[PDB]
Parts: sequence; C-alpha cells; structure tokens
Amino acid sequence: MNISKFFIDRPIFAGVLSVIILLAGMIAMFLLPISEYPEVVPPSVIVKA
Amino acid sequence: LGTDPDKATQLVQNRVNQALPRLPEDVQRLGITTVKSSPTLTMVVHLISPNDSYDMTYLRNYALINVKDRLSRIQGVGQVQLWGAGDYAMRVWLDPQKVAQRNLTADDVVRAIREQNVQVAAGVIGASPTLPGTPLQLSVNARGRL
Amino acid sequence: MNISKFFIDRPIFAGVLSVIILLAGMIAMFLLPISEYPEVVPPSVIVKAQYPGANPKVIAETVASPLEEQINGVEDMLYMQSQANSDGNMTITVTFKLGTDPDKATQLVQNRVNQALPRLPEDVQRLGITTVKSSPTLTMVVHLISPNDSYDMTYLRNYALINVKDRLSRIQGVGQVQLWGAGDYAMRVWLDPQ
Amino acid sequence: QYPGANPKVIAETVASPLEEQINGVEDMLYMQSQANSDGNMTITVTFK
Amino acid sequence: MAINQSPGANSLAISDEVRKTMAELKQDFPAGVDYRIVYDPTQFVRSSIKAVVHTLLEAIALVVIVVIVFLQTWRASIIPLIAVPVSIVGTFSLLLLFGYSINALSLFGMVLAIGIVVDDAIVVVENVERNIENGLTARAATYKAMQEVSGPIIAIALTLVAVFVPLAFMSGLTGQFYKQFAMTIAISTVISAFNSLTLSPALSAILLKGHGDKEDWLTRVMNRVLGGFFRGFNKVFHRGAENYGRGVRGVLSRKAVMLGLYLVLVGATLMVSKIVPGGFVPAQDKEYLIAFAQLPNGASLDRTEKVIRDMGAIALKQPGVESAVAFPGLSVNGFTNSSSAGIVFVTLKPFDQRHGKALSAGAIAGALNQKYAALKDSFVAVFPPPPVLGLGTLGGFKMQIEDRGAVGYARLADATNDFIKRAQQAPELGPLFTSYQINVPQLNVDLDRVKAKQLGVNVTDVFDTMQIYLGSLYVNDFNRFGRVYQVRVQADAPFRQRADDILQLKTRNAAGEMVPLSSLVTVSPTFGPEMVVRYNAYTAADVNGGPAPGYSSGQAQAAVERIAAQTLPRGVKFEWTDLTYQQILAGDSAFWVFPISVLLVFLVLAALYESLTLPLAVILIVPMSILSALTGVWLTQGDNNIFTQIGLMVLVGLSAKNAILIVEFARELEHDGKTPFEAAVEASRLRLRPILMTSIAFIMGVVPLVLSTGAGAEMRHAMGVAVFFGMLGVTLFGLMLTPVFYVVLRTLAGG
Amino acid sequence: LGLGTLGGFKMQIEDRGAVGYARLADATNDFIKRAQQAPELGPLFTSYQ
Ligand SMILES: CCCCCCCCCCCCO[C@@H]1O[C@H](CO)[C@@H](O[C@H]2O[C@H](CO)[C@@H](O)[C@H](O)[C@H]2O)[C@H](O)[C@H]1O
Ligand SMILES: CCCCCCCCCCCCO[C@@H]1O[C@H](CO)[C@@H](O[C@H]2O[C@H](CO)[C@@H](O)[C@H](O)[C@H]2O)[C@H](O)[C@H]1O
Ligand SMILES: CCCCCCCCCCCCO[C@@H]1O[C@H](CO)[C@@H](O[C@H]2O[C@H](CO)[C@@H](O)[C@H](O)[C@H]2O)[C@H](O)[C@H]1O
Repeated sequence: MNISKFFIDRPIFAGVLSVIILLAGMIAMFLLPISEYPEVVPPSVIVKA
Repeated sequence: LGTDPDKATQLVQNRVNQALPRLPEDVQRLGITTVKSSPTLTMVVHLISPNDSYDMTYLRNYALINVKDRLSRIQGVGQVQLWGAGDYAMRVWLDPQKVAQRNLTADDVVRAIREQNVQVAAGVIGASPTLPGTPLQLSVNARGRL
Repeated sequence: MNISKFFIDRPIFAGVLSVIILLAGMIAMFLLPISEYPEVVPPSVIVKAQYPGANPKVIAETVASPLEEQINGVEDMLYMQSQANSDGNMTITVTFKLGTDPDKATQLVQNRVNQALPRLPEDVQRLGITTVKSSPTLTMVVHLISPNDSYDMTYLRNYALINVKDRLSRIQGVGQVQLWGAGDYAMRVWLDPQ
Repeated sequence: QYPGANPKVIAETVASPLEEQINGVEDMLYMQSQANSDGNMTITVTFK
Repeated sequence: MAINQSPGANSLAISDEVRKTMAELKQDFPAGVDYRIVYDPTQFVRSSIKAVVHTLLEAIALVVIVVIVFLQTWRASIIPLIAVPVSIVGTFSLLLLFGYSINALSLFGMVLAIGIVVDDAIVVVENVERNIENGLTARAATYKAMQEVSGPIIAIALTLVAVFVPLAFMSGLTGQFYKQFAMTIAISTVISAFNSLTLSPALSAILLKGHGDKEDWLTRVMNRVLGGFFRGFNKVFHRGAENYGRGVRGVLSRKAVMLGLYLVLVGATLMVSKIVPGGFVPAQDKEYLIAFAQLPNGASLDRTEKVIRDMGAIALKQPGVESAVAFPGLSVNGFTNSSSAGIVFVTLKPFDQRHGKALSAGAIAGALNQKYAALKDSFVAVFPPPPVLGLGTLGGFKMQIEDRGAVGYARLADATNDFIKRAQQAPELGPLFTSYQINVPQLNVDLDRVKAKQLGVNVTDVFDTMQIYLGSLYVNDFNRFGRVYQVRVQADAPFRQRADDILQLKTRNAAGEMVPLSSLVTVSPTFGPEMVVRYNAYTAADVNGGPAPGYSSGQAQAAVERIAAQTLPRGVKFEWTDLTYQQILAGDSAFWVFPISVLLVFLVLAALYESLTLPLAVILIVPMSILSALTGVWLTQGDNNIFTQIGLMVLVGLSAKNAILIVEFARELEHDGKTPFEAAVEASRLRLRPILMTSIAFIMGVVPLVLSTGAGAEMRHAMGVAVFFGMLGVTLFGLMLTPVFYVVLRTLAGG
Repeated sequence: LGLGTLGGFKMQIEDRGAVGYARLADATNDFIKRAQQAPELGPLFTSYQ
C-alpha cells in the first residue's frame, strides 16, 4: 500500500519528477494573471445619453 | 456574479437599440453609448499644467489625441477613461438683444450654421459612364465645413 | 519490465485495441476540416460605407474619421486603417490580435460603429453602413460569363445576385460569397441640366 | 408596424428590404416574412 | 464570385458542392449565359493528400523490402505492415480531439512521422527476431525483447514529445506553422509507442517462426527464389558488421582524437548554420500570375479597360496561360477602385500540363513582362502570387508614416519622399516603394459665399446642385420582381465630362431666377490624392521594402528606424504594420522553447538511465545531424525554410532515438559486468542492424524522389538530397560517436 | 410545443419568376389537384387566400 519504495531506490528519477514540477511552476509563474483581488464585483453594463 | 461581461454588454446593447427610436430627437443626434464596466482600476495618470500655461480643456483634448489610444492599446488594458473638463467644441455665444435687433430668432442663426457649415459632395468630372474618349476622371473639391 | 506481457499472451485483446484506434482514426478522417493552410492571418472586421460624389478627403474626414474615433480602442485591436476612394467608397479594416474570436470582435466593432452612426452625413447613412467579419480563406472563384456577348456585366451580376449567390452561400462551410464586378441594376435618371 | 398599409405593400416595401439584408446570416436555416392586413410585419429567421 | 470558407470548413466538400450546384443552375441559364470555375485552389490540398497516401504505401512497401532482406522472414514484415498504418491512421482521432485539421502542414507532419513510426516497428520486430536467432521460441523471445525495449520505448516517446511539443508553443506565424507539424508528429509518436508496447509484440509473438517449424507456404518459395540474394547480402552484411566493430574499437582507442574532431564539427555546424541563407515558406507555383496596370494619373476607366483588354489578349497568346481574369478599375492598394489602374489575374495551365522547363510560372511572368513593356499607355508589371494568401512580403517590411500634427497631405508626402530619399543611400535596404499619391489631377471649385447670398442664392442650393448633377444623389427605391433597386438621378454623360460643365449648371435664387454657377463659382485645376488612407486614425503614407532573403529583417528595420528618427519632420511619426509589427510584439519564445526542450529531454533521459551523465551521450550527438542536414541543403544551395527546419527536427529526433537505444544497451551490458569499452562495442554491434534497416528504408525512399525529371520534382529533389545527407550523417555520426561518448562519460563517472 | 404534425411535411411554392399572387394560387391549386391524382399522399391543405 506504499509507492515510495520505487523512488527511494531511484533518487535521480524522484529528482526528475520534482524538477519538472518546479519548471512547470516557474513557467506558470510568468503566465499568470496578476491583480490585487479576483473578480468579485459583479459585472455591469453602462448606457449613456 | 460570474455572468459573462461581454455577452451581458451585447444583450443590453440589443435592448437599448430596440429602445432608440422612442428617444427624443436630440438624444439621438448626440448619440447613445453602451459599454461594459471594467471595474478593475490598474492606475490613474494625470495630464498636468504645473504653471497654469494650459487649461483643463486643452489637457483633456491632448489626452484624447495623443495618449488615450496608445495606453488603451497596452495588453490587458481594457479601458482608458478620461475624467475632467469637456472636450473641444466650437461655441457660438449668442447676444439675444443683438439677435433681436436684426429681427432674427435663435432658430434663424442655428439654420444659418447648418446651411453654411456642411461638407459637400462636390461630384466627379469625367466619371464613368462617359461617351467620347474622355481622357481624365477629375474629382471636384469645394470648401464646405468651416 | 513486462507491460507487454498481458498482450503477448492475448493477441486478440491487442488487436481489438488497435482496431479501435484505427476505427476512431477513420471516423475523424471523415470529420476533420480540410484546408490548404491553418488559420494564420490575424482576424479582421470590415466596415463599408458609400458617400457618392464626395471627394476622398471629404470621405476621409467626415465619414471615416468619426467611425475610427468610435472604433479606436476596441478590445484586442491590433491596428486599424480606413481607405476612402474617389469613387465614393469608404472601407475600414480593423485587425485584431491573433486568436481573437472573429465574432466577438465584429460585435464590438458593430456597437462602436452604431455609436458613431448618427455623426455620419445623411446620404452615407441612407445608403447604409455594413460591418462584417472578413473570411480570409479563398476556396474557389466562379465566374458567370456571357460567351457570345448576349448579356452584359450588370446583367451577369444581377443574375448571380438573384439565382446563384444564395445557393452557394448556403452550402456548408461557405462563410462568404463576394461578387466582384459591375454594378447591380438601378433606375437611372440622366438629367439634361440645360 | 406599418399601420394602414396593405399586406402586399408591407410585404414589398417593408419585408423585402429587411429580408434582403438578413439573407445570408451565418447558419441560417431559412426565413419567412408574414405581412398582415392590420399593418403588422413579422419575420422569423430559423437557424441551424 | 469569390467563395470564402469558414474556419474549420471542408475545402473539398465545399468545392464539390459548388461544382454540383453550378451544374444544376446552368440548366436554368438563358442562352448566352454560362459559368466557369476560374480558380479552384482546393486541388492543391487534394494533391497533398495523394502525396501522403502514395508516400505512405511506398514507405510501407519499402520497410517490408528492408525486413525481407535483413531478417529474411516474410512473417517479420507484417509487423510494420500493420503497425505503421495503425499509428498514422490513428493519429487523425487525436488530431480531431485537439481541434486541428487536415492542412498541408499537418499532412507534411504526417509524412515525416511515417519515418518515426516505421523506425518503431523496425526496433520491436528486429529485437524479437534477434532473440529468436539466439535460439528462443516466439513467445519467449517476444517476452525477452519486450523486457529489453519497453522501458526505452516509453522514454523515447517522452523524449520525442519533449523535443516537438515545445515547438507548438511558439508565438506568431512561425508558431502557428510549427504547431501543426509538432502536434501531428507528437500524436503519431505517442500512438506508435503504444502500438510498440501492445500490438507489435503480440503480432510478432503469434507470427514469427522460432527455430524449427519452417517452410509453411510462402517461406519455402521465398527461400527458393531469393536464396542466392539472401546468401550474398548476408555475406556482405557480415563483413560490414566486423569492419564496423574494428572501427568502433579504433575510435574508442583514440577517444581524445575523436573528441577533437567532434569539437571541430560542432564549429562546422555553427558555420554552416550561418552560411546557409535563412528562409521561411518557399515560393510555390500557385497556378496564376498577377499583372498590374497603372495608367497616367487620373486617366479614365475607358482608357484602363483598353489597356486591360490588351494585356489579356497578350496573355492569352502566351503559352502555358489558361485564362485572363481581368478587372479594369481594381487597385492593388486595398482591392479598391481606381480610374487609372486595373488587374489581370493570368491563370496558368495545370503544373503537370504543358508546363515544361522554359514554360514555368517565373518564365511565363518574365515573358509577359517583356511583352507588356511594349504597352506604352501604361506601366504594367506581372508578379508572382503570394505563397500564402493573407501575408505577402515574405522577408520584408512595410510601415506607415503618420501625420499626427495636422501637417497636411502635402507636407506628409514631402516627408515620405524625403524618407525614401535618405534611405536609398546604402543600409542594405532595397527598392523602398510607396503608393501614396497626391498628384492625381483634380478640380477646385470656389464658391463666393457672400456673392451667392447677395444674388439671393443659398449656399446649400449651390452645393446640392453640384452633388445631384455631378455626384449623383440616390433618391428612393422602386420595386421590380418584389425586390428593391434604387432610383439615382445625375447629370447626364455629356453634361459632366468636362471642367466648365460645372459652370453651365444653374441653381435658382430666392426670387426664382436661375443663377448659373459661372457667376458664383470659380473652377480651377489642382492636384490631389485619389485614395486617402488613414492608418490608426492618422492620415498616413505607406512605404515598403526590405533586404535580400539571405539577410534578415531586424537589421533592415533598425536601419529604417534610425533613418526615420533622423529624417521625419515635426509632427510626422511612423509605425510598423504587418508581419513586422506582429513580430515586434512577440517576445521570440524560441529563446525559451529550445532551452526548455533540451532541459526536458535531459531530464527524461536522466530518469531512464538513472544517470546524470549518460543523457549527454545522447544530447551531444544531435548537433552532428544538424550539420549533416545543413551541409546537404548547403550543397544544393537552398535555404533553411520552415519545411527544412521541421525536417531538421525530425532528424534530431531520429538520431536521438538511435543513440538512446545504443546507450541503454551499453548500460545493461556494463551492468552485466562489462568494461565500458567492451560494453560500448557490444552495444554498438547489437544495435547496428536495426539502425541500418531504418537508414536503408529512408534512402530507398529518397531514390524515387531523385529520379523524377520532367515532373513536379523541384521540391521533391529539393528535400530529397537534403534527406539523403541528413540520413547519411545521422547514421554515420550516431554509430561512430555514441560509443565514444559512452566510454568518455562513463569513465568520467566517479573519480 | 414546436412540432406541427411530425408525421407529415410542409413545403413552399415560391414565386421566383414574377408570376402574380393570382398565378401563384393557380400553381398551388394545380399542385394540390395533381397530388390528389397521385395515390401516395394524404389531404393537402393551405392557408393562402
Ligand atoms: C492511410 C493514410 C491516409 C492519409 C489520409 C490523408 C487525409 C485524407 C482526408 C480524407 C478526406 C476527408 O474529407 C472528405 O474528403 C472527401 C474527398 O476525399 C470529400 O468529398 C467530396 O469530394 C469528392 C471529390 O471526389 C466527392 O466525390 C465527394 O462526394 C465530396 O463530398 C468529403 O466530403 C470529405 O468528408
Ligand atoms: C514530459 C515529462 C515526463 C516526466 C517523466 C519522465 C520519466 C521517464 C521514464 C523512462 C522510463 C524509466 O523506466 C525504467 O527503465 C529502466 C531502464 O533503464 C528499468 O531498469 C532496468 O535497469 C536495471 C539496472 O539496474 C536492470 O537491472 C533492470 O532489469 C531493468 O529493468 C526500470 O525498471 C524502469 O522503470
Ligand atoms: C510535454 C512538454 C511540453 C513542453 C511545454 C513547453 C512550454 C513552453 C512555453 C513557453 C511560453 C512562451 O510564451 C511566452 O512566455 C513568456 C514567459 O514569461 C511571456 O513573456 C513575458 O516574460 C517576461 C519576463 O520578464 C515579462 O517581463 C514580459 O512582459 C513578457 O515578455 C509571454 O507573455 C508568453 O507568451
């Protein structure tokens, strides 16, 4: 009922998975939307005359 | 919350368009605008005259002419809003005593402005179809707007 | 590592999977889009307006210029250009960022153009303004022809307009039928000003 | 509405220009206009 | 009638339906009305489809041939025969799921993928057959061979994805093309891997004959008919294998000398990469030319229709020409209407048709240009069509000089001609031309406003007279067959052909007196623009130009930008607008795509070998295949266009696959207690045969694309010799250098 | 709601060649009478007046 046996014996493989996790996070870090809050104010439309 | 801003704007635009002919003529002539509110304020930039050389209407016009559309083309900028004095207009400030002196109504002067400040579709000389071996197609220019 | 064990022992199971792979591939083959190239040209909206007789400068400044004032600053706009011609036509091409949805862009540009619309001369308004998504992908060109000069260009265009154009426009993936040629039929009154 | 106008007049001066413009919208299945003697004009555009 | 298709449409379905509809409608045509399918570019994609289908069959046959020669069992050849079509055909379903399409790029992706899928099948079946030749049974040898390769199969799939999928994430037009190539190849690679683990070994377990059990029906006849050939090829193949073993031993002895040669060759790769001129999307005969006619400024449309008819007749007498599709009045600037300009699209006969050597699209165009040069009423030039309709320039720029400060049409024109005037000095820039014209003849009409109003004449009456008579007002609609058609009034033809026809027009004053405009207006000659183009809400003048294709765009655009900063007067700025403005927005992903992909392949390999250094034994080999390919294109003096680049990419992938199996084999041999030297040699000898099998399959596929004269064999041979040299180098460098790297990295592993 | 006797069809006789409303009714009535003379259809009604 334990997976970690496989990775204990192959530390480079474990590192490869973790480094890939790290690289994915770095790419995403530079693609994310940035703002002070999320979209919490309900959208509205405005008509002027 | 969570309604899509763009479709909501489109629906309200369809409805306002339906309403438009019920409006008075003048509101129609000045126009209606229907726009999605972009609630997220990134920053506010002011145009300024630090020694009062140029006034609020000059500054708003300059913003409109040189700044607003470039900022609005920055990526992720959804809306640039000008807040300040009114935009430029040619104002004619009637002296109603004088207007009556020449026995004129304000209606009359307004008609004069409509008569004498108007573009012209001056026409084209030698345009198709033409009969002989007419050599040139010449468009006509004529000052219409002041 | 024997991931292959289960199938080495069961060749029919393995064949069944590959025949499923194959069958799905053939189905998609008959459902896929076919084209010469992918969508590479950034989408654009086109606004068209006639002002007959007006000089290209008059059209540029009293027709095109207000429309651009209203269009300018639409979301995802890459750039825009208007073109006024001495034959009185005005054409604005608003190009959007690649990956914009053409339909959303056309709806935005249509709203802006409507805002500007009362600013146009009465004659330009009366002839009408149109705003459409450009379909950059040319599938084929079909000409109507009069091979013995029985009928003239305006006749041929009228025929295309009446019987031919809409049948074509209804086909399936046809996004636009565009007629290029002489003008349509009209009642002309040619004054002798003398 | 075109109050007082004859159904043929409505069909030909109201319905016909509107349908000539509507014609060719994307994914349009078909369209029908209907002009009534009480002056009403109704177009139904059915889409895919 | 131009029919334009929607996104995600079916060119073929649409074209067939149009032709069927036209055939049905022609049955109602009044006598004297007909239709012609003037231009049907969907035929292009159709040929590409045939190109794939035929190339697939050829390839399947080839691999079968190769298998029969090397493994000398007809039963082994069924393994590719089924595996390759299943992989390629299966790709379409995942291609659909990701909302891709059958376009020319994706079909080319598939033809390149055929190589990778065929290599997969060869690797699996050769491994099983090799174990059988070691005396095992089909089931047992299939088990052993699959335990030998199933790990490497998964790792190579991942490595190929790591090479290709990052390419799909580039920006702009290049990105949009690579997206098609790479997604198609990646899907095929994943599917082929899955088949390589399930269907190929199961097939070979049930079909490969073990020692014993021979002759059945066809094997006996095949040995009977081809035994002499088998015996001879086995003899020569045996000889080559031992000489190769000697060569590996020699290079492994002088490993340091080998490293020196490798450093030299890496330099040569950089040099040839910079010596071969860059390209993007090569020039394709699209079966028509565009001739432009520009008459003297302000000329009438009747003069233009005469020039256009002459051009058409001249073209119709020119060989290879099929039709003259003419538009008097059509301007190249915007496809809008001009009086003095027109276009004839000269459609050419089909490429396979009587187009011969001297009768080609470039030849036809040059001849038409020479003949049109003797039309003196107009400037005429016939140009080759755009390779992709919608983008044009193909390694050149266009920009817009903008009047931002109400500087007027005249001063803006002066500024733009001054910009062209400073820029033709010598910054490698070319024939910068413009289309901004402000000297088309015109008429200026001066209305004395006070004088009109003293004569009782309204100024709106003067202008309305001018518009209705000279500009033709639209009045209202009239009904005809239930449809609306526009009544328009205008002065008649004789009464508007001529400047002082203005003066003979009469308005009326308030009193009822017809005042002629001879008495309230002056008509004078002047000059102006015919088309006003306003770019980004600024009146603007375009200038377009560029360097030769063996120069890039960025240096040229730096030159124009500097020149404009030097030359443009006050209030007259400029902007870029097209492919160049879109590139300037792009952050050139490539600078992160390639590092990311090499890092990803390194990690994948590191997991497979459990080594931080063995991945290098694969990665260090890939520059060499680039060299092999680039020298090939250089030896034919072609360019590094995106097609040849995706070819380069598949070549790096193939070389990586071969290296990965060589290195993994050496590693397991070393884990069996072999010294790195003997492990490298034994692995290289073990993998030699399958590598040769794939290489020979490709080279025999390249032989028909070299012996195809008289036909459409420009791009056939153009990628042909490139693939020959790419294959030669991929094999040579892989077999002669991966063992060397293995021993070097392996004896630089600890201490 | 929205099916209109699905075990049936509906069709459109179109004046494409400027025939009269009267001549259009003539065509429809000829069609209805000839469809009664073909023994495969049921009762065909119109609302065209
Ligand atoms: C094993 C390797 C195979 C490589 C496969 C290459 C891609 C093949 C694309 C398959 C075509 C899918 O798209 C399909 O194309 C066919 C013609 O082929 C179109 O067919 C259309 O043109 C043909 C012209 O001969 C007509 O006979 C047909 O009745 C008409 O509908 C279909 O309407 C469309 O659904
Ligand atoms: C795009 C991101 C992808 C992230 C994931 C990348 C992971 C890459 C996986 C590649 C496959 C690794 O699979 C691994 O293969 C090696 C072969 O070297 C096997 O190991 C092998 O070598 C050992 C040496 O001690 C032998 O004794 C053994 O008999 C054999 O199985 C592992 O049992 C298997 O688990
Ligand atoms: C199976 C494996 C799959 C492999 C996947 C590989 C994916 C690689 C994705 C590369 C992404 C390229 O896409 C590009 O990313 C960069 C990364 O910041 C962004 O670029 C940005 O980065 C800089 C960082 O200082 C910002 O300051 C700047 O405003 C902008 O240029 C772009 O806005 C985005 O378009």
